[PDB]
Amino acid sequence: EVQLLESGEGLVQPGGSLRLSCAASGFTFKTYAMSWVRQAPGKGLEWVSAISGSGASTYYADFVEGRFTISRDNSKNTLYLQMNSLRAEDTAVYYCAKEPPAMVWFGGGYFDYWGQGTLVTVSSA
Amino acid sequence: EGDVTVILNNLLEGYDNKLRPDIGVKPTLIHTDMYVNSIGPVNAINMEYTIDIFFAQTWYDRRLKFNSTIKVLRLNSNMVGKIWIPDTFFRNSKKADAHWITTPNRMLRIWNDGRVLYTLRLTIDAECQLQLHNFPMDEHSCPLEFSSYGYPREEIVYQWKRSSVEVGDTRSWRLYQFSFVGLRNTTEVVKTTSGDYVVMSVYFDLSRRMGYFTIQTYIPCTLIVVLSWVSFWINKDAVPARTSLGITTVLTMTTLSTIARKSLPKVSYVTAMDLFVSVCFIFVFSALVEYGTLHYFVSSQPARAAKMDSYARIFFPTAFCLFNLVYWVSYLYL
Amino acid sequence: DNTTVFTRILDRLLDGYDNRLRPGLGERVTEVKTDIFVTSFGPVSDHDMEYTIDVFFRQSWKDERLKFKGPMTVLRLNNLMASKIWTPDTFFHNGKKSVAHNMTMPNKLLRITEDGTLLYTMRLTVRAECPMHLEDFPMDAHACPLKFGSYAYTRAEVVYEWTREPARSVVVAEDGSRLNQYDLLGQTVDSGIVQSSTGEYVVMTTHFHLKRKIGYFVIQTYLPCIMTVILSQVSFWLNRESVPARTVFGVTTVLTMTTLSISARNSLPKVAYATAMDWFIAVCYAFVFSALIEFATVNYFTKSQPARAAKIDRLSRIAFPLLFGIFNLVYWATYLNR
Amino acid sequence: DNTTVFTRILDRLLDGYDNRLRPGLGERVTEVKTDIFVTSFGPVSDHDMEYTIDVFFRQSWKDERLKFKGPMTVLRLNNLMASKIWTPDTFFHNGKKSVAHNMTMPNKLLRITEDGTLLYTMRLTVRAECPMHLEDFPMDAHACPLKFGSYAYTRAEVVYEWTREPARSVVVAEDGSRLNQYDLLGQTVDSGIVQSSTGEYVVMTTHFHLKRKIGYFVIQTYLPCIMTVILSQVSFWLNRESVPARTVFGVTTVLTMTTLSISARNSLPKVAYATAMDWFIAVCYAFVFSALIEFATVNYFTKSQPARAAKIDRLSRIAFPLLFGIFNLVYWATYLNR
Amino acid sequence: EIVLTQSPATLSLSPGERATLSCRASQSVSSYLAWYQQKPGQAPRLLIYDASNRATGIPARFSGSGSGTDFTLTISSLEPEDFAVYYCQQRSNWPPYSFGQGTKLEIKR
Amino acid sequence: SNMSLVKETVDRLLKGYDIRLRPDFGGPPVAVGMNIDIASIDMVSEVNMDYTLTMYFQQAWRDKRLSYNVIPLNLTLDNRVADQLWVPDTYFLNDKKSFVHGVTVKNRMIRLHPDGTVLYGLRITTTAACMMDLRRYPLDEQNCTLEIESYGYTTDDIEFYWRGDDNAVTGVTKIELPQFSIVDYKLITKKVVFSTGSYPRLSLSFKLKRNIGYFILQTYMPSILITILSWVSFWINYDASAARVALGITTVLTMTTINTHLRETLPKIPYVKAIDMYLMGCFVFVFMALLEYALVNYIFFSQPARAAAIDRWSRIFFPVVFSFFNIVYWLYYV
Amino acid sequence: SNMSLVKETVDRLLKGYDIRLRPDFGGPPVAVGMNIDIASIDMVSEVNMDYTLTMYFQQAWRDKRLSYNVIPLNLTLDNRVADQLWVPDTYFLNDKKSFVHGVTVKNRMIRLHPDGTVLYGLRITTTAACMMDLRRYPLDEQNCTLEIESYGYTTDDIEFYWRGDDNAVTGVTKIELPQFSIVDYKLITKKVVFSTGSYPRLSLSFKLKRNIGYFILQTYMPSILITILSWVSFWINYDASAARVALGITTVLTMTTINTHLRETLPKIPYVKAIDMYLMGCFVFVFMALLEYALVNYIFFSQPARAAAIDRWSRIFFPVVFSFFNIVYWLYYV
Ligand SMILES: *[C@@H]1O[C@H](CO)[C@@H](O)[C@H](O)[C@H]1NC(C)=O
Repeated sequence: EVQLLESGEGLVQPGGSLRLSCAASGFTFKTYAMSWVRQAPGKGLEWVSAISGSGASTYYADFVEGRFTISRDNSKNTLYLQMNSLRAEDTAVYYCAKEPPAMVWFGGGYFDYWGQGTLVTVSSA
Repeated sequence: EGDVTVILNNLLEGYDNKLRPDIGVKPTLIHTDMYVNSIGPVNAINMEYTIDIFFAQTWYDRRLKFNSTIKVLRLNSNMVGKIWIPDTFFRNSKKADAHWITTPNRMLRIWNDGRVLYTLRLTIDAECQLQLHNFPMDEHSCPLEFSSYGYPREEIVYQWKRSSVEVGDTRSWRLYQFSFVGLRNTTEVVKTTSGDYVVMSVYFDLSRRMGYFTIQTYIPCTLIVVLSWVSFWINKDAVPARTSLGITTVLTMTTLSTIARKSLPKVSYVTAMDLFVSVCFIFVFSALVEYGTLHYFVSSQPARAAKMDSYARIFFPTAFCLFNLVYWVSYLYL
Repeated sequence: DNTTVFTRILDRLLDGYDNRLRPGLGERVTEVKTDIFVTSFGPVSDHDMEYTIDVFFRQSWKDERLKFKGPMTVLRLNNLMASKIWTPDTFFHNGKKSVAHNMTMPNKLLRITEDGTLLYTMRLTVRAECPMHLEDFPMDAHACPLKFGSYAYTRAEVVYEWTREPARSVVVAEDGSRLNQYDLLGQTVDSGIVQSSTGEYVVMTTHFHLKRKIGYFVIQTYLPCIMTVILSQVSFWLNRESVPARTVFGVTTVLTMTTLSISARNSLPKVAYATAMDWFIAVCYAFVFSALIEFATVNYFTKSQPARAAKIDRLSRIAFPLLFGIFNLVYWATYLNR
Repeated sequence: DNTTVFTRILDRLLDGYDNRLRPGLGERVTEVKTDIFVTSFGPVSDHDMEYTIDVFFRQSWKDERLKFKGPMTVLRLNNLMASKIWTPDTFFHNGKKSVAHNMTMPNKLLRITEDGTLLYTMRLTVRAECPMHLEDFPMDAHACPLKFGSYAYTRAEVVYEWTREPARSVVVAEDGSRLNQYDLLGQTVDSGIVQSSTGEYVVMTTHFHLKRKIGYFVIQTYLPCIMTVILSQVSFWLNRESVPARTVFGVTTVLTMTTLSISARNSLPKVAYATAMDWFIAVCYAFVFSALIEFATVNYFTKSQPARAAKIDRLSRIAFPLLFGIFNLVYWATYLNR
Repeated sequence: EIVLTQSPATLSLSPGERATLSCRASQSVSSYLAWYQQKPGQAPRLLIYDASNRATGIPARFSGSGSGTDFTLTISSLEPEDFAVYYCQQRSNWPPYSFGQGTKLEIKR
Repeated sequence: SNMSLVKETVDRLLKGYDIRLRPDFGGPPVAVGMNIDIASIDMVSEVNMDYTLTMYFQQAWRDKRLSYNVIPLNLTLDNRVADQLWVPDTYFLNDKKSFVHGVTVKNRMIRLHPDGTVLYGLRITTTAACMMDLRRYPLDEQNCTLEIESYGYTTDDIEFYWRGDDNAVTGVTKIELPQFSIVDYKLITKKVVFSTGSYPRLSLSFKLKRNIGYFILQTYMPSILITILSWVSFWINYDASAARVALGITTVLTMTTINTHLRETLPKIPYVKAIDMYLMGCFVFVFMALLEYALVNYIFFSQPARAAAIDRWSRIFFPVVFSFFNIVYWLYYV
Repeated sequence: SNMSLVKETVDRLLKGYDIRLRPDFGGPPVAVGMNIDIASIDMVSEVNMDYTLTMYFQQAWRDKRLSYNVIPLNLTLDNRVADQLWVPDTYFLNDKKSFVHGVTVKNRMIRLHPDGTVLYGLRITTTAACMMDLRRYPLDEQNCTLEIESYGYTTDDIEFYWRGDDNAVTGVTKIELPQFSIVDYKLITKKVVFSTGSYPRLSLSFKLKRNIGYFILQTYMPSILITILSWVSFWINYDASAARVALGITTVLTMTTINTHLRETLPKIPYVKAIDMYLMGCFVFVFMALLEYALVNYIFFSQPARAAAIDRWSRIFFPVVFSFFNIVYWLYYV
């Protein structure tokens, strides 16, 4: 029943921008913390950013020096990630993953479910 | 409003904390743990020893199970008075206290299936009667007993967890004269005017260290008794010299004899230290009385006194050496 | 009608407030900034291996649930209010028996800023454990700590940090020292983690470094013992025919030595092992004993081997002071280099 | 149905009743009738200048707001209502730390008669301060007071008075005496006024008269001192030739007297001036020192004026004993007649 | 910071055998370690969370254990489809989340 | 379910329960029956004239307001429900300071029975005043008591008795005091009178005979042996002035040292006692030995024969008179 | 009636009273006037570095909210109303252990006045820390203070002043300490700043002068007289070697006894003091006298002519040098 559907796929020139959106359905959206995990071609999984289940608090990985920004809308049941000042090193499949609710951290430490992911290629070609 | 707030408000609705879980179905089974922070001073005078522990208890309360997505509620000491809590008490404690600074030092954690974990920090002045024979060569192993105060075996049963009682460093503990050797835990049923109660015990093996006592008592006393022996080797006409030497050794021995028992309760039996000190005092007494007798007999039987001087020279050291040998082998054997 | 505004603000503040839940339950790891002002470093009891300390414990954190807008920027609260909001449940790991002062009223303060930041100050006396290694007594230096942290909240829920640079977050008043047998050299602060069966917890530690004063023990134990040994040796310059004098002298010197040893050990706490003071006592007592037995040998060999008696008297006269001087040099050097 | 009427009386007894106002607040002065039953006169601590006393404290006053007309004549309230009505704020002026016993339940009782008269009995232990003037120790006698009264209500609002003829309002039980040092001779109740910085108050006083037992001090310090003086005398009663004997005799007598005095003082409280026993021990120690100096003079003058040596020996042998005897005669005569 | 290291970098085994994957952390991550399986061409799947608990619907052959800095995932009776890349993920303070480099579990012929 | 049945039963019983009325308010007096389990007896203080004891204090009355028959089980309720029931206002008339232990919870019990019986338990530590007469100390027997009484209710309302008659008090036989031994105890149920009216009363009493071995070894042997030392002087030739004087006066100094250290080590009873009398006797004996030597020394310079005669008769008599004094003292004080 | 009038008045006052708002919450600072009636100063302990005092503590302020005009008389309300009014947060910065007396009821006073003035009295016992400098003990004067500050407010809110100027403290001329004498007391008022903000402070300080007669007759005279006895050995003849050695070393032993017994007679101050200086001076004098005799004994046989002159020179030298030592000591320490 749970369904995370990433979108926003498209080419981007270096230094450009892109807005990924992950539509969620099948569960209460406002109780789960959602995160963005990216996998570069032929590499391992890497965590990008996370947002609280109410949208109040946002956390980003080190490699994203204030370039990305994560957001959500509990009315639309959608998770966003506006990316800016991109680079060729940012190419990867980006997954939205949901984290169970808990009284520790801002949710259990793991991702209970994952999306299928969308390829985001950055190249001027 | 919040999810956890609604869970808590629903849990506490229609809850009677006067009634134990399963008040009329089956006995409440409580698993117990201890983390011994330290074992404080053992004062044999009052027959008690201090111990600081983190005490944990776990049980199942079917009225505290919820059906949220959250798996565990992590709580302060705020709910402890709101839910039912076992009335565990320490049967052999002269006085115990919980800690309240800065905030009550309890912890509560309720699981999805109604399992409850409750932990609190305690300091206990447990009582144990020390059999002070062989002191200072005495070993002790005295307990910490706890049980429910009001629930007999048919309501509450205690059970030790796999690794329940654990000790910390043991290096910083305040055991002055003793040395923690090990611990054991036990279960029993004790009959009382109220009923049969499951009593849980933990034993702590404490071995005294001679140290203080050996130095202060044993060495000075031995050398004081040797002073009379050296007195024997002076002269027969040195009457003031021998008399003064004997009397001052008696005075020194009397001074020593008092502080041996200042570390002991007013027990009315004889300990190893008391036997040693009394034997030394008798040795000094006998040396001086021997000289007195010899000086008296110098006018009666000089031929006999000439033998007696060397006979005492021989006997006194030998008797004291045999006394040391038998004393030390027997007591160290025990 | 200018007080109704504040009373309504305070009344609304707690509206729908659950103090069983930490601030930032679903957003953050609650982060408490701590500071300690030691108003007086109380006495140290080596008998109990503990020390007392009186502090103004200041803990700050953020509570978005208590944001407010009004004429005032900082809002004063009373104990009846502070007992209704969530506060960190800090405890002292090695604490023995702490008292929170409440005369004439509870010595606590709670301030809230418009943005939800709280400052909770508390005046409280702490009796903490001071595990002491008294091997080098009375020349022993101790560094015993004050460790605090949260009960019931693991590092995944509440973490403590020093409000300023750690070294400047623990401040001792200039006239704070209430020590009469020690001297407070300074302190070191640190952070850490303690693993338990219930999880990992943050620990905030502070070590106060102490150095025992020696003058008292010198002037009331060491000098009397040294001078008793000197007397015992003074015995050697008398004449052998003064047998009663030499015997009474030696025996009364031994009696005085036992008196001194009893007094010294009765001063020290009852630790079952040897301290520098015990070593000095035993060696000096041995010197007195050996002088007495040497006199006994001299008296024996008089009337039968007068030449050897005089020879050994001269030899003891020459040797015993040299042995004692060498022992003093070695002992004082080895225990003062440390 | 009797239970119904009793419960209704209890419930209606507190209608419109405010416990913040003393009865007759605007019309009369509240009369409280006090009565003490001393259950045991606890120990008297000389060091702390205090004594302990267990009492059954009874107070009776009239409150019109508690009048009831029911089948019974008097009803015994519970402590919950005892805390709901007004009661006098009696306190002990010289108290140090007292306790209101509450094992197993608060040892209190409140009884209301139809007239509205209340009888409020408490059981409590008072540790009161008793100033000591130990000039005549151990021949001293003291009058330990026990003053009490209202803490807040001045002479114009609350007045205390004994329920019977004052002399027979403070009663001590036949076996209510826990005194080792002292003997309780009798009490002296009184009533007075005290002017504080807040007004004029009624103070109810009671002095317990005490006399210290002397036999222990006699047998423990006076006899040893006198006997040691007699030894200093038999020093003179001895041959002039035996120089080492007389020397050791005198010096060991001095050491014995030092031991006796040091032991004697330990028992005494830490007073600042000289007690009778301090006078006695000082004069005895003086006699011993004087005897040793006399022997020193005799030894100095022997072998050069042996006639003079013998003359002064006989003079001392006659002078010292009678001198000490007359000292004792005057000392005891003056100190055992106060 | 916390750095998860997975050894071996690869693990060649045949069906029906028993596998053991190790994730070792530089500092202690308490019990917060999870294991993920990513079959090539798909999205990851949660296997073990809190270092010991099996996720919902996971066959019982997946077992995990450990705590602190040393963790292990054991597969008993490798089925043919249990050949994929396995990741360990940690939740901590300094890096909020972090993944291991991954261990590729291939068929032995 | 059965849990709900018990809950409704307890809510009904507590509903409209007037805590201000005793069971059988207007009617026959409610009978309260007492059990005491002496957990321990602690320091018996001669100086303060009191002893401390820990006990499980139980009371059992019968309340019909609390009668239930819907279930056969005995309802042990959380101890905090005791604040909603009526319990008797029992109080110990001679306690100095007492408390209920409160770790991990207030150590009290409350149990209901279908026929209305209430079983009310407490764990109490009390310090009770003991009128102690230490004139014969240490050869003394003390009688320490504990009076139990009702503060407000009179004998027409509440009636006290012991449950099990003589088996009401238990655990007395297994107390182990380092300084005493309990030889007997009695249970007394009487009635008394105060300025308010008659009152029920119970009384538990103990008889403590002080152990004498410690006092013998620690006090009597030193004095006797130093007296013997003092005697040894008689067998030294009356020309040994220095020796005899040193021996005698150093025995005097030793006796003073013993007495002083005994003062410091023993309890501070500031009136005269048997131990004080014995020490004074021995001190006076040593003083007599010194005086008789002084007399002999003043004599032999005139009548050496008379000096020898005095020495011989002193040799004979001093031991005999000392032993006779001992026989008289030991017979009188035993 | 009058009682109804007062009751309605008090209800009106206490209805609408926010206990969290100070008088003139936004206005100028509330001025609090403080008296103190010193009742006693119990135990000035030098080992604990503290003193205890009981006092009646009063605070007066004007609260406009509590203003009434329907009646002329002052309202002395039951003390429990003080839990319903705003009272200042006054604390003693240097106290250790303190309490408000609570028998028969909490000893506190709350008196109102028509204009809105409030008088708030408390009876307190405070153990306050007083750092003592004992380098000159027992010839020293201590300076013990009581710092009264506000815990939360600053001078904008609260200002403290002694109500009555220099008569705000009374009863200080009746205190009779067992060992001291209050020579002077003083009142101060100032302001203190912490990391938390400025604060208003008040200070009451005393000056204590220790009493000397006890110390003289206890510790000083015996040491001087033992020194005199040590000198006496100069008078004795050269030949009396046993006499002189016995005298000298007995003086050494008795000086040691005095030192080691004053050890535990005096408070445990583990640093050095003037009494220590004096007793060490006497000890070294006695030691030097015994050394002098030893030198004379050695150097006699070889040259009595010089030995006799040395003995006479010692006879002259020791008294004058000891007098010089006494003079320098007494002037330097007075
Ligand atoms: C501490 O003092 C305050 C102020 O009166 C009081 O409310 C509180 O109950 C006191 N606490 C204790 C434990 O006495």
